[PDB]
Amino acid sequence: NFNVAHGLAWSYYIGYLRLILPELQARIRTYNQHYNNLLRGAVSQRLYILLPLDCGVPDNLSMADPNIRFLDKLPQQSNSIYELLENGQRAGTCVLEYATPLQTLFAMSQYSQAGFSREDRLEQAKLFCRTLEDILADAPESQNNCRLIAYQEPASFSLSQEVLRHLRQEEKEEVTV
Amino acid sequence: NFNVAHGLAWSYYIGYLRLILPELQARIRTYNQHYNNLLRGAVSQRLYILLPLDCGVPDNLSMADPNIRFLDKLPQQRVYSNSIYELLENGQRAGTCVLEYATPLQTLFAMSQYSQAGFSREDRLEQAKLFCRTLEDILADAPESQNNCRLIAYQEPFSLSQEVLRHLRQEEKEEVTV
Ligand SMILES: Nc1nc2c(ncn2[C@@H]2O[C@@H]3COP(=O)(O)O[C@H]4[C@@H](O)[C@H](n5cnc6c(=O)[nH]c(N)nc65)O[C@@H]4COP(=O)(O)O[C@H]3[C@H]2O)c(=O)[nH]1
Ligand SMILES: [Ca+2]
Ligand SMILES: [Ca+2]
Repeated sequence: NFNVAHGLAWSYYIGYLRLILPELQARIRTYNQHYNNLLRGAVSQRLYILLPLDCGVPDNLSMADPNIRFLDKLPQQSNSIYELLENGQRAGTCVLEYATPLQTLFAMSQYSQAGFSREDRLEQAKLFCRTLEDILADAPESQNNCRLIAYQEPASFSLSQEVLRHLRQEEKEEVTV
Repeated sequence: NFNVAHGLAWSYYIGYLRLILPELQARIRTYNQHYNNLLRGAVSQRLYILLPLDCGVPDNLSMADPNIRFLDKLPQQRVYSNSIYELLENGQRAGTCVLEYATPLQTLFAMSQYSQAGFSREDRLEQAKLFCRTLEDILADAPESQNNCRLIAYQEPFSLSQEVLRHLRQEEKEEVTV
């Protein structure tokens, strides 16, 4: 009984993703048309959503990994395009952001009146990802312009490598079928 | 056993109410100085939160009742938008307060119209009441809550102005009574 993640996932979809995802692919499409000659290649058309299961969302992506560098702004019709580095070389680019409702789960774990433990938090974080994936599976503003990147960090970790893996898998899918 | 309302209430508290509420009474007092000098008025001290159980949230308060009349923006001191309204009886100023709908009810209503949710009007109403109860429970133990906010939950069959005025008057009674 009592899972905050249910409502967090539904509200993130209804009050956010549903609104920005269609036309997100249109600002990336437009961007690619306009700027492909400056851009060595293209930006993935999907929004990449980081879901760290520890619920740790920093104010700047590069703080989590120096191999993730801000590249440019996606013009409106806030979203930033990031470059992913391997040995100082650009290995990929994409629109990246953390799933904001994970900050609620973290804030709750530090709020004592909630009776919400770090153990509860991890469990609700996983539940958030599961519920959100289910929602996006049947949504018209499809999964197809959105990808969930859920990861549990150990106790060294490369977030950029984690993202690069999804990018490379996505391109494989695109060209195989 | 699903219960979207649990997350919505915790989310509304954590990501909004606990942020806005600590500074609320100072922003109101500051405004009250000028409101009192200029018009001999006084804005109540608590954030009034409308929780219609039908989850109907207009983009303009007056549309739900023309006796609820927008007066001003409450000045800052993040960037939070709060509106001060005058409440009217027979064209006369009966009261004044910071007033707004609980935004997460819009999520409940949007879900209602989203067929893939399998979320009916019956679920929506049940979840709206749970949202109210859950939010109440949270605010009971919340430090940012003095109380410096008041929940106005109501099922409709109507005067919203009269519903709110009734709370404003009950609040003033308590203030001068104890
Ligand atoms: N990256 C990103 N994520 C976004 C954005 N907008 C919404 N989200 C995400 O979606 C969650 C739910 O948004 P909601 O439906 O508007 O639900 C909101 C809303 O109902 C209410 N709320 C938040 N801010 C305000 C406000 O300034 N005024 C009022 N009246 N309500 C607010 O509190 C609920 C909880 O807010 P959150 O904790 O912030 O949780 C947000 C946030 O995690 C965005 O522009 N960028
Ligand atoms: Ca092919
Ligand atoms: Ca109504």
